[PDB]
Amino acid sequence: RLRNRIAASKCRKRKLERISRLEEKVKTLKSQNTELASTASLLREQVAQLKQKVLSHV
Amino acid sequence: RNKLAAAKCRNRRRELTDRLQAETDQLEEEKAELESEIAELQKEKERLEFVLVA
Ligand code: NA
Repeated sequence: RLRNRIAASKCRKRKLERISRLEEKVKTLKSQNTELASTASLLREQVAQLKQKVLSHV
Repeated sequence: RNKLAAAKCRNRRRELTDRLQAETDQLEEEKAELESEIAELQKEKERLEFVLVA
């Protein structure tokens, strides 16, 4: 009846290590997404300004 | 054997892991779209800049 107590603790520890693995994943992905979407915005802005520069020349 | 032990381990209390996994996937797809858009837009910037120098 102890083979189950050490097996229930081995399982709970495995999920915790699993969760903290995901939460950091989710944490890192959001910060890369904020930096990408920040980068996309800047390019859209530059692409609009270049297009305007062309149309203003004929 | 004890496959039932490990299978039962993974089966109970999984809304958390599945909710985390779902959100993890969604972020990897969003991260894919943002990267394709940056690629698309950079081609534009290359393309447009090339017209100015003429
Ligand atoms: Na990034």
